[PDB]
Amino acid sequence: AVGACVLCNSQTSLRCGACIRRPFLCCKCCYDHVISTSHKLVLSVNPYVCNAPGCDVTDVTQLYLGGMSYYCKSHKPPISFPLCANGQVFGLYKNTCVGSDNVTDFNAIATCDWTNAGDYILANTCTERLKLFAAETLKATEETFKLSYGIATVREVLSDRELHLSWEVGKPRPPLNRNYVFTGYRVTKNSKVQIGEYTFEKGDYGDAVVYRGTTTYKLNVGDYFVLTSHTVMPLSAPTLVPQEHYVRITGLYPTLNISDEFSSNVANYQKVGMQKYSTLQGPPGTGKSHFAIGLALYYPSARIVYTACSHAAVDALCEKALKYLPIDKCSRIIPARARVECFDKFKVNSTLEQYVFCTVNALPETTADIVVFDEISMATNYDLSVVNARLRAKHYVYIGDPAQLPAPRTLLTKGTLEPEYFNSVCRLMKTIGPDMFLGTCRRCPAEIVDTVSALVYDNKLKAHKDKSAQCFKMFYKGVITHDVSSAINRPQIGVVREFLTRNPAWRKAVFISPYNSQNAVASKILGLPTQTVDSSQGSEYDYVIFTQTTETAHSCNVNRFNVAITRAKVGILCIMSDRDLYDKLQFTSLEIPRRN
Amino acid sequence: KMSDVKCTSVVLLSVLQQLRVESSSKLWAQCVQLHNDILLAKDTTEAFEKMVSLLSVLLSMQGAVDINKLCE
Amino acid sequence: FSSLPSYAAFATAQEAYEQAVANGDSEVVLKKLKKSLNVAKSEFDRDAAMQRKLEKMADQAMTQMYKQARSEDKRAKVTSAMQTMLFTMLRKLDNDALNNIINNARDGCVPLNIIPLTTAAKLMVVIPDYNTYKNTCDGTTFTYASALWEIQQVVDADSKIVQLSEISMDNSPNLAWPLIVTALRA
Amino acid sequence: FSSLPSYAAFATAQEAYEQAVANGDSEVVLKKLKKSLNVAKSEFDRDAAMQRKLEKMADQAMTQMYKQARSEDKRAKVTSAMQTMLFTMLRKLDNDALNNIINNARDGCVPLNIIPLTTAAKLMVVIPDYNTYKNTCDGTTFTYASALWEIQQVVDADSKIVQLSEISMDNSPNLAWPLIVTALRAN
Amino acid sequence: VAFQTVKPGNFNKDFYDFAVSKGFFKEGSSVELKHFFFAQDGNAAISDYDYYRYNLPTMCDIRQLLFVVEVVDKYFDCYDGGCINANQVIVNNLDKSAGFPFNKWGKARLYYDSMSYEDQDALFAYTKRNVIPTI
RNA sequence: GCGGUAGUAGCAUGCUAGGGAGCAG
RNA sequence: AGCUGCUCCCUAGCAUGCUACUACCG
RNA sequence: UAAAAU
Ligand SMILES: [Zn+2]
Ligand SMILES: [Zn+2]
Ligand SMILES: [Zn+2]
Repeated sequence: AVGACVLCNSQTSLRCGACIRRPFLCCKCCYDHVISTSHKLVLSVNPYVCNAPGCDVTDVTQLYLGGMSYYCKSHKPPISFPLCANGQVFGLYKNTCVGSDNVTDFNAIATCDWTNAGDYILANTCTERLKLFAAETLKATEETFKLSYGIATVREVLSDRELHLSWEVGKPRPPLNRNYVFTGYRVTKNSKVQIGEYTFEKGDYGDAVVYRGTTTYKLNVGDYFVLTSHTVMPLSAPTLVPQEHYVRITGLYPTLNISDEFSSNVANYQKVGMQKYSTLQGPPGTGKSHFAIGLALYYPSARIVYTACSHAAVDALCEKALKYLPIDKCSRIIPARARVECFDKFKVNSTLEQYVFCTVNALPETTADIVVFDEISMATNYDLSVVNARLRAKHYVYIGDPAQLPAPRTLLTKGTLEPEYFNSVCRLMKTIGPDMFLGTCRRCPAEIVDTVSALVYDNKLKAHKDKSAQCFKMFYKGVITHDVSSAINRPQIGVVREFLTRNPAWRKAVFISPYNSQNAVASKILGLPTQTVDSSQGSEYDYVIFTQTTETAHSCNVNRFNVAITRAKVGILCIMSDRDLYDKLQFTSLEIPRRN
Repeated sequence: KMSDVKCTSVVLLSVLQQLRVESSSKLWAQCVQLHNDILLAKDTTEAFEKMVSLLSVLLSMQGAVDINKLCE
Repeated sequence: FSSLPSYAAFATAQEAYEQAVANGDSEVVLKKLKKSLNVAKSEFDRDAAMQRKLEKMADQAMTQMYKQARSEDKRAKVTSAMQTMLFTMLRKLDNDALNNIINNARDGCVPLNIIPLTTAAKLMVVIPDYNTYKNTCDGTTFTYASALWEIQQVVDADSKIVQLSEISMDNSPNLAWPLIVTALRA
Repeated sequence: FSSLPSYAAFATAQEAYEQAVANGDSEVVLKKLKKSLNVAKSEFDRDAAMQRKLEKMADQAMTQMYKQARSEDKRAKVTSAMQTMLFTMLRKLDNDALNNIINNARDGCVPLNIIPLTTAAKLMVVIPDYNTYKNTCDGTTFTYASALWEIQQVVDADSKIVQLSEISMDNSPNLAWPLIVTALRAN
Repeated sequence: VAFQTVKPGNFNKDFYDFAVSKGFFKEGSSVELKHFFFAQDGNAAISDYDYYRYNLPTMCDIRQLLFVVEVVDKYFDCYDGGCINANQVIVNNLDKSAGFPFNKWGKARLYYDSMSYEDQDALFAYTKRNVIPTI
């Protein structure tokens, strides 16, 4: 049970059991972490407590090894050794470890609670191994916090799936979302017995709530539901394989003249094969995706794997691939999960096909020629190491836009992240240079392009295609019918009704919402299939509808707004109360009785 | 000196084994036959001929990242 | 053993008896110095022995745990250490014949079959690109494994026969580059 | 080794000893209080050593009965297993023709070698080389042991399927070449 | 049908390098490496077992045998043996493969245990009047 | 001051059991 | 994945034997 | 308060 010092990679057998994640520490490093922190309990091949029954002095600095065993100050044998001695702590290979100076920031990491960007701002700039450990303890703290939510029980049954529930008084109630699952226990006297997994969702009124179940069990009244926790595996792969070069392209083989529509990018195609990996920054989904598939085409015999974090993202990508590829294609995507449905084409598990698509967390453990991560502007270094561990290939390509939407990383609530610090490759792009770049829109109406380039961009884009049928009724925000703090505004649909009918052909559009529950209620007084701004970022549409909640910080987020409005091809419309943005948007707003 | 090439043959054959090469009877049989003959070979040069003849087999597949090991 | 507490008592009794037998005093006084020193040896060995046993347990535990560790250590790394030892022995062995093909393979000259030795017998190698060919394919004789092979049936990845004479740097950017060469020894 | 009638006698004798020794009184005091470490501990030698062996012997008895129990457990397990093996083995053979040839015996005992020869339902043949194959199960059906066998499903050393077409004279140096042929009893 | 192979032995390098360093194995030396761990492919078991083709039905001369057997017997006068009771046998190393198909359960100790000191005696006294084929 | 019965620790022998490894047929 | 045979090393345990000093009786 | 696991 030995290892390497998380700071010196020296041999040791210690773990600061007081620190959450139990990381290996060299001697000197351990001495310093313990001398400067409330962290005191050190674990070795055995725990370190006084073995005389009753003594619970667990501040290691007080303890003494006796004959073979450990002892307090009092119950110590006549002969012994003091453990915490001579600026070190006794452990295996004590006389070999080197020690170093990364202890300060180390304790800073181990002691923060991820509440202020500073501990982040350091999390993204420490050493790689340290970065790993940081991500580990971050996700662990997230999980532990998740436990803090309350418990739910049943109060009375209404239908097969209509029900009235009872919450814990004085406890945080988590939201109704497809990303939550509850183990159901009913108790006889005796017989606290699990009944199955059950998700939830708000019905048509309170507190009638729908639920999807694992089995057809009959419901009762002495039932209750616990949100099911989760574990977190430790990681060991670096975030970025050391960057390299070569003198000549290897591994991959171009064609000849096939598909000139992808012309200029061949230049990038060569240098991609010429490096170990590289990045590409591009405004929304323009050359992005387009270029990826083009390269894939370029080297035919090249086994290629696409992957991202957002399900809808990999879905839009796989359909764009279907648009041009032999089939001869699969998206080995989701086992017994897929609470939201996705791919419709091929298997989920053979790993024979050359062009395999999937989601990161559901990836196998396989090899390939190249691999193209996507939407790095949303992922965390955690996931990057995950993919570098599960997979192993020659040339990697990461793509995204540091002006898009990052990981929610809900835990932070004080300040804001500079995009530069979302994760490693984010820095890499923002720091030295994106190595390869693309600067033109092939997907969006020119007018919204003008608006955005006037905003978050520095007026640095161009494209084609202009009109029409665009507006920004600055319709005051009606009642925030917020079920949970997740926002809903029914009188916002109170004017969608006026475009639920006035719509001549705007009947096949997609609706987009800042919040999930206002999106669900849009599915209620239905107009069309809708989605969330996050679940966007991957597809374009001719018409798109947009209503907003209040001017809350989450709502008025410029980046969310940008990535939302940048999903349309010919028609668009967005409805905020809007004190300022409608001054920045360039359309033709109207008034409630003025809708043609 | 010849001891060197003999021990080398032994190590190499062990490697081939570790690579699950015995899942094809013809290949594994040729390999074992070569290795045996090496261990009984009593000249200096015929040894090398059979040696490279064998090593080719390892060269076949792509399980052993050659460049990495060639880090000297 | 020395610094033990009971050794203090044994030392006191021994020194007291030393002074007594030095003064050459009575016999009735040593009746203690015997019934007070025998006990010292008694109350003393019954503790030097007891720590001694633990002192052997410590050994016969450490000497076991060590090998138990390095055991599973060595059964973790075979398909890794083995290869590097192999290539170490290779480099030390030093035979131009080998080094040739080894470098060639670092490059790409992977043979798709066993190298034969019969004066007849066929050979199938792979070539990635032009210079490889130029550094190797010279006329119709092939120099591989420091041996001379007669070039007979070039074919590119489209599985179509290609004219040997056509192979040159100018028109080369038009060929299914993984070229499969076949030949025979001298 | 704490709550004993000898321990209490020890404690009270020692208490009286401390009392009359701090008194430092008579020589009879010394006598009656040395008859304490000398008479009140013989019981404390016996019952505080004998009782230490009672535990040892009881516990070794317990562990040996544990080992015997686990032993006889394994016995039951293995005998169940072999009984199952027997009962499942026979459940693949009772064709009436076996019974028939039994009834043809003048006694009911027949040599083992001829049972499967005549009564098996499936034959497997192992072939080394091509010429040899030609001189036996060449074609799609053949005869053997006065019966007619039909070929179906042919595998190789690597246990991969192969069709009869590939089995030429000159394609043969392309196969794991000691083939397994499984044929069926044709009527 | 199954085929078994025989993997090659594993090499101990540092000791070899040591032995070299102190001047062994130089060309023309008296002693050199001749014993090794030969490997075997898949047609080993059967192609070995076939060697029984060298076994022939031979009728040995009977009259002279009837006397050479006497002489051989005389060679064994100074010993003694006979049946022994089950509780008296000695089995050094109780863990060897248990033949077929008992290797489908465990080694010998399992069997030598699950039987009484009479099961062995009953069985022994049973063979003294009946025949038991084996595998 | 000796002899017999109780302790201690040590030493010697051996016997059993258990475990590791090598050689010969 | 065997039948033996010899040999070394480690460990436990039992008993003996022996030693002595500590306790009871003669 | 936004994604989302043999
Ligand atoms: Zn700590
Ligand atoms: Zn350290
Ligand atoms: Zn204590």
